[PDB]
Amino acid sequence: MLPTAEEVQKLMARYIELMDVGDIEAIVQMYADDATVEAPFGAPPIHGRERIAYFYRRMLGGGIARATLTGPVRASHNGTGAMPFRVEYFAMDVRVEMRFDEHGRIQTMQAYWDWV
Repeated sequence: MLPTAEEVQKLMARYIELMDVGDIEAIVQMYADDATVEAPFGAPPIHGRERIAYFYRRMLGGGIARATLTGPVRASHNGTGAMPFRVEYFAMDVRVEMRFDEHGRIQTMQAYWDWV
């Protein structure tokens, strides 16, 4: 019932694809109704699709130039995966961990941030 390591690799690759073109609505679509986003990890957690959109509206909603992987997408056999990327508007480096539910949607996301 959980996404395979291969499905996780395609889901996380799709995430980067949409971040890089500033596709807010399609990113929010990847989240489960009651998902949690901890980005940056340590800041107040974001609960539910409406508030998670505010975060992507805040991150992409004035426009983005590019977002690109800086290493392999790593997937578990447990419906989770991890990938490092760099965003550009200005610049920031991000290490993201995602857990998927049995429907292929993001239940939880943690992003570790680094200043460029």
